[PDB]
Amino acid sequence: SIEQLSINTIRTLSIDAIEKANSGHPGMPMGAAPMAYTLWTQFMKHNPNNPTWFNRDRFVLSAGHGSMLLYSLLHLSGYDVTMDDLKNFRQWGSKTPGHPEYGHTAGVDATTGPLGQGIATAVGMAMAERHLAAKYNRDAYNIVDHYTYAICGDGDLMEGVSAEASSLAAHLQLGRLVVLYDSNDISLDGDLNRSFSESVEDRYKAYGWQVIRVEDGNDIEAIAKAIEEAKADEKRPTLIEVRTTIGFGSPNKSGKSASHGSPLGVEETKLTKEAYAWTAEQDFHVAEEVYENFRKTVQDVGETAQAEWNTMLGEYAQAYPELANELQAAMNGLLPEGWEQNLPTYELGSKAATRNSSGAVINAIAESVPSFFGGSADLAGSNKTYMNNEKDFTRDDYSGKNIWYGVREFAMGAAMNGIALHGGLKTYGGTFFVFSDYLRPAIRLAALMQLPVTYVFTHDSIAVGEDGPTHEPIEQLAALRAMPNVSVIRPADGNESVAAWRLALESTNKPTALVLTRQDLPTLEGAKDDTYEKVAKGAYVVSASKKETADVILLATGSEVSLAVEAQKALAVDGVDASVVSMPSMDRFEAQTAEYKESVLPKAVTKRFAIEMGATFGWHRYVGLEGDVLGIDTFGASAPGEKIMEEYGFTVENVVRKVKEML
Amino acid sequence: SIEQLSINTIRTLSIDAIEKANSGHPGMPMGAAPMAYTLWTQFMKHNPNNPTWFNRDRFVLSAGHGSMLLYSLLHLSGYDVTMDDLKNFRQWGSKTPGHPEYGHTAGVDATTGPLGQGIATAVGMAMAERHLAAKYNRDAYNIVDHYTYAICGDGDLMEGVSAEASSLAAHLQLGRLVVLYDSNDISLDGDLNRSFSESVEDRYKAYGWQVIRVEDGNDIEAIAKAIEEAKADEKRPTLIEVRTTIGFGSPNKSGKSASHGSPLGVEETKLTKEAYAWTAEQDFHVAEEVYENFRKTVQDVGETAQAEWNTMLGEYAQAYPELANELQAAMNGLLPEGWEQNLPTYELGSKAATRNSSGAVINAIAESVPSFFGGSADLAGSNKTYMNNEKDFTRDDYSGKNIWYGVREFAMGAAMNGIALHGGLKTYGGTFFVFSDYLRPAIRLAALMQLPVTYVFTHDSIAVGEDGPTHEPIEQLAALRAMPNVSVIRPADGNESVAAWRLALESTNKPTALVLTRQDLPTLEGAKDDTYEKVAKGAYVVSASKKETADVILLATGSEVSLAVEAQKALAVDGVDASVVSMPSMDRFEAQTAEYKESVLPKAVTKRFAIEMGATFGWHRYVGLEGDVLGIDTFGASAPGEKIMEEYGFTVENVVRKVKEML
Ligand SMILES: [Cl-]
Ligand SMILES: [Mg+2]
Ligand SMILES: [Mg+2]
Repeated sequence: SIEQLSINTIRTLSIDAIEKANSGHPGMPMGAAPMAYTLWTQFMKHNPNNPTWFNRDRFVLSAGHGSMLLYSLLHLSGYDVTMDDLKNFRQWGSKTPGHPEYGHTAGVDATTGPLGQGIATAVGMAMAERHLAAKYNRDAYNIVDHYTYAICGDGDLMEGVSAEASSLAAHLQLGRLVVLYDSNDISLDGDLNRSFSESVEDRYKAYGWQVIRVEDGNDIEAIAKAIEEAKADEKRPTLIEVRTTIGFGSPNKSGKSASHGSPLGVEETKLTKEAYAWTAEQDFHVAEEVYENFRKTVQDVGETAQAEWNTMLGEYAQAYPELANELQAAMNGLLPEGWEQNLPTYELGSKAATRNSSGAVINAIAESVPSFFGGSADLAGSNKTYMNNEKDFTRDDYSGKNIWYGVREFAMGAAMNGIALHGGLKTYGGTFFVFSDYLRPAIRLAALMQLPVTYVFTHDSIAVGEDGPTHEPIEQLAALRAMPNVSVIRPADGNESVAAWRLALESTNKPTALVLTRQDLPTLEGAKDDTYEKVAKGAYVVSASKKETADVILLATGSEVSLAVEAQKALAVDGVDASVVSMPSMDRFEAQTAEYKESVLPKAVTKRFAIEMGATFGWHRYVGLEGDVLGIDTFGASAPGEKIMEEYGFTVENVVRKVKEML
Repeated sequence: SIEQLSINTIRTLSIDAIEKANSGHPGMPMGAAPMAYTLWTQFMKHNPNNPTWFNRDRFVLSAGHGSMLLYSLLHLSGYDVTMDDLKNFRQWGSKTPGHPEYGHTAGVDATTGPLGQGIATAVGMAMAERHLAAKYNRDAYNIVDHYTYAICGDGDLMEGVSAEASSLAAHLQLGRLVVLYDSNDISLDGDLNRSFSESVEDRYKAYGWQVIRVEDGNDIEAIAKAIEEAKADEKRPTLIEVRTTIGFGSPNKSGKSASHGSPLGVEETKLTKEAYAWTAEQDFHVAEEVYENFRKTVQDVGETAQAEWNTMLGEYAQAYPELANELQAAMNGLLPEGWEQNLPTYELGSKAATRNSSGAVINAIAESVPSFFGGSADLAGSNKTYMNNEKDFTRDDYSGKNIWYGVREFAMGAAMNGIALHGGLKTYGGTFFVFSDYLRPAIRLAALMQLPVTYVFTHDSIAVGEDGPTHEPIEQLAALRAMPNVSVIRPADGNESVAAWRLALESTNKPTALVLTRQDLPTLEGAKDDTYEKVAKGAYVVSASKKETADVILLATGSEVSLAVEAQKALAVDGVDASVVSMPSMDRFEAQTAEYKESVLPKAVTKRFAIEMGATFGWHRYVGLEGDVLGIDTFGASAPGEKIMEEYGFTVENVVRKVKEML
């Protein structure tokens, strides 16, 4: 009956916070408060005074809309989420935003809301945990050893991304992933049965998960049994279908979707509190006995767990000083001193496809940077992402560094977020640039969360050639350039692409999309010296005009810079004096100083011509009303890459003509 | 037998076309030839001489890299794909591009290539078939009565979109969808089991599909029985797992991912032709009897079938003339005369949220345009997409026009494509604008295929308020505006709204995204008269500068136009004379004459200020180097919408101030 009291406090806090905000989702906090309370207080190892503890159990509220459930538990458990925080649910500047936000609220492990992704993120977190354990754990010292938990709803399990991530998690046999499914026959919009009649249990057994059913979500002893069972089966990831009733306790709107997405309201709140034998007559009431219960079951237990872990760690250090030092540095995102010495250089006269350049870099990194971990969505041979002297990450060897994601772009993107969130690893994921659209929503969460993951997007243009328009990117550059807090770098040759990789690996608070070619690019002279400082500025002058004042500026990126440089000679002959600007990254250029920008794009020179095999959208920021751009505003074609390029106008002859045309 | 010879003509035609192109995917045509031959030859009714026949069985090559298999079949059975076309596989301008392209090659029902989507598009075609039968069907007369077939591979079933579509196809008990699964233990990059170990069969049963397995994929007999078996169970969809060996016949690369996506090579194709007992010495050899075998099994069968169907149609028109007439108009994409007569109007001084505005138009269209069919990804309540005077589309009533997609944005997008492809129906689908990201690859295929589907994207800005940054679009406008052949319309009020919908329904060759507000917008004096004509222009002067040439032009779209027109009056008080341009749609504006454009945005007026709650990316096309934009280049926040709007600078006083600063 104290557990019951605690459960009803969670319920009642949630409801009251939502009444006060006059916004929010009360229904599932009420249905799910029991299973959540049981997991949080009886199974999870976590320290409310140190939410950042490396070996804490991880937790993901995949069903984001139920955020008050998480906020309640955090507050009641002694995390730094106060009563005044709860009373500011969904308000400007809150620590209690409408959906959970990693980095903004103490104890929130991931940002959820977009449905399905929380589960896939958790799958990434569980990958990181076994990978780190294999790398770092030794005799006695189970230094990395924890579980990964999530709570989801019906929506989550309809989304393809959760389907992909579950297939994957089963294949890697991630036995410490445990997902609690709030199964209540209601969706965002009405009865589940309006969209949904599949057998979740049977699908998950088919993947290869353990599934365990709980008939009565209000039965704590049963949920507790299922989790015990979940945790003893280290072989399979486990799903626990917990049968609950949405808005439990609301007489009028319990059974209904009406209870899902808006405050139950003053009269119905009173009635609900009745139904709970909730006598407390002030809102936001929590009994001393309830705090005490959480202090006993969560705070004291996590405290002790953490203290022992720290003692183990100190012993681990003496017994394995260099190993423990490496781990320390990895947990802190520090790259080893001098790691970049390893990297390729491309000599004047060489030719390299930037996907190949990227592969050579990836191999030099795997050798010099112990925290590197990544793979491809089933395109390893085409993306060049494979670490040739590293093992595969598998159910049989969690220490392998090469991940085989299969044809699961979206789950890949979301797992990468989970890998980064965990800490202790630098990750990357490869697919064809044209398929970046498949994982777009995960990129956006990586941007929101400030996660420094790296995407290896190859086959970046119509130069892809025979595969045709469904495989040729056109608008993909603009679609990422417009997104807040993503860096997009499209290197113009081998050396720019080594600098690009350094910038991606060095990132701490934003994802980096590397945009790479299928086809060979000529090593540029203007790029060879101080490439890193050049690429770091985002745009620099790769080939100066003759006078301090150019007749025209050619701007180009990636594979079009070489083109721009030939055009430049061709124009010199005809008495036109061009400078060439290489712009491997618009976002980095934009962050530079008014004085630096002005030194690369002189305001008095209005004659500017951008060249890029992609949408023209975005280029007028640089070329203005009086400049022009050679880009591509239609889809591509199926033909040898160089034939499309010629037909689409990417030839010196055409650039010279279009340029002479506008001055 | 003549079957085996016909089957190996498919094989060799495919091999040699790839040899000659020196590019392509030999592996699957080799392994899948038997199964595809059996389906095409012994089950599908289709008339090579009329690929457009409304009641043919539809076919989707979801595993699009296997295009030579489809092209071989089309040629051999007498569709307008000639031998020379085959000899120009993957060549510039040819009718045989590397992945199938709808509208480019006779008898290709859908564009495929991006994996997984083919299946989800098939699901939509099957949804159209059934809906259309229930609407238009009658006694004796089976006007709409056909099947939907696809062929997919391992990759397709790892993709989340095929999971979502399959779940939904099961829910709807689309009994006339049969997917042939080329199951060969080889994915794109190596052994299937490096990434994949799930039970596909058990998963599909779990959803509610029928799974028939064919143990030996060379057994025409066994495959044929499976298909019969699929066609008497009109209760659920069927998945037939056909076990094949990729690159069957190849000695050094059969069974290996090596046969997947490169030409066999000149001497390895020698050995393979050896293994088929293929003796011909010229390259693209088709023996006379093979042609005839196809003429008997496909052409003759197809013509008789179409003739019989044509007569039944004759009887139908005599027996239900007004109905028959309706069907005819639908199949020809014709909107009824005066359909737009009951279209809502908003009087000066009124208010309307464009999602409600849109809701009103949707209901008015369901009344007056009988080919309408659409729904929401579980957000009918919030998107306002529901037709309140229409029934729901269900396994028990396909006459229902209201579709319930569930939480499956991607599958809904691809299904809509399948619906538009079928013919007979005008579709739309709704979700939060922030989640357009989820169905992006399907929007791209819609743009590619020139399908006039309509997206209802509501909740378009940080005005969404409390739900927070994961739910507040920023970059979604730019991301769509950059893509070729998509129209994007962001109505500035209720009237601009109604016009947008008309332009959308009137579309015939491009998807239209409607970008709609959760919050009320004030009806605009300048938009009130000739709304349709103004919006059709893309951008127009919504309230004039007092004077010949303005001091400044204010550009705005959607919910920002009113802020702009208010800025314009505060600016007037202060001595600055501004005109206000509403741009509901940048793409429509760009298509206007140079002279129309000059009238809205005179090249003389260089002081131009853009205002929009979304990335600033792209605006410089209009405001140039000398102008400015007030937009949002960070993520949003969790707070009342009003409050986020003020904090992010969207107030009269801040607009007036930033304009003065650029004067
Ligand atoms: Cl749900
Ligand atoms: Mg639910
Ligand atoms: Mg395969």
